[PDB]
Amino acid sequence: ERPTFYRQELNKTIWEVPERYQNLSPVGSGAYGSVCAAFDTKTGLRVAVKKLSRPFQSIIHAKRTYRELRLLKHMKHENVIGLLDVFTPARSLEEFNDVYLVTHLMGADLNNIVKCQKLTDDHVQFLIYQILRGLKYIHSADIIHRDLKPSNLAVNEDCELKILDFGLARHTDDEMTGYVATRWYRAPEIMLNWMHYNQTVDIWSVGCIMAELLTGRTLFPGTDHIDQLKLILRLVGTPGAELLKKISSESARNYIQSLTQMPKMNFANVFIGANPLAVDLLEKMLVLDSDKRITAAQALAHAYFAQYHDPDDEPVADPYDQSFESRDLLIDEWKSLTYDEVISFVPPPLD
Ligand SMILES: O=C(Nc1ccc2[nH]ccc2c1)c1cc(F)cc(N2CCOCC2)c1
Repeated sequence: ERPTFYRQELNKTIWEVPERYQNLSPVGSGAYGSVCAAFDTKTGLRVAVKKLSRPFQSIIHAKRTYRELRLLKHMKHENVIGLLDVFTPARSLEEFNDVYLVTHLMGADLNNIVKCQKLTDDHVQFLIYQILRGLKYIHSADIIHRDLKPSNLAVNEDCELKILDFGLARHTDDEMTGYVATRWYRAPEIMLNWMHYNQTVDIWSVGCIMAELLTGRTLFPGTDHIDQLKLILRLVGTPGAELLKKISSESARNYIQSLTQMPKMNFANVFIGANPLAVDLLEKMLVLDSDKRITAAQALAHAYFAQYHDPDDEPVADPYDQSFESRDLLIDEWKSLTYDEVISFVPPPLD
């Protein structure tokens, strides 16, 4: 029942994988892992194999590893990354030190789509529809992406889309600093730590992405946190008393009140020539008060998507138990939980 593994050194890294995976070829690497393209001879699929780097070197790392495996095993939706396989060459918990994750080989992301091709309004409709379809699904499980951006959206030749999270980087203060795409899609409340955030942080991101699909340009390309906030407030207007109240931070609240008050702009005069239905949806997503933003489920029933909307084919997720997130365990306990999840993995059906 345990497959045969073979060894191979690729870019100073040892890969021990089941024989089914052939033609391994380095594709990427970072702080959390190294990635190879391969051909899965069992399924006929081109796949990406990610070897996690030092998955159990600290408590934080071990919990992270467990978290990713739990999320990936849970997500089963056409518009979200699916786990094809997970394995370890280890024959026992005692020798368990490496975890490999397998998924469909991406190809293009939305970033190279928007930069390299012309998108009609029909393409924008279809692409955003699919992001929202996936978000309805993850949000139904109380899973928040928090880092939706074009580089995290995979798109095939037929314009079919999946949501993933590549973040092999640790998301430090420095990488959020300056003129960086890493921050341009982030909701203002998380960018500035205004308050406890909710799942409509992801809807803000969708609005930023949709705007960029329509114009071909970044909506809020700030040169730093403050410059970006000024771009935002210029479009959407400065907050009123009602939203200010909700900003828990006192200093953050005092800074906002130092700003000259600005009204919401006319979106038809920003997104010149866009479908009026697209403009209306943008106005409902790019709302400063996260309590008042449209949700994924509400947006799927918006008239902009009339061509694609099918309420019998917009499924929700099975319940996802996240109690582990509030739990403090030792490295070896997180490691043993992870090992159990590796061993118990069951592959999805073929077709
Ligand atoms: O995409 C992810 N992992 C990933 C990336 C590239 C890979 N190559 C081979 C395996 C592999 C795994 C990923 C990880 C997560 F922790 C959460 C989410 N989700 C996505 C859906 O929204 C919630 C966050 C996606």
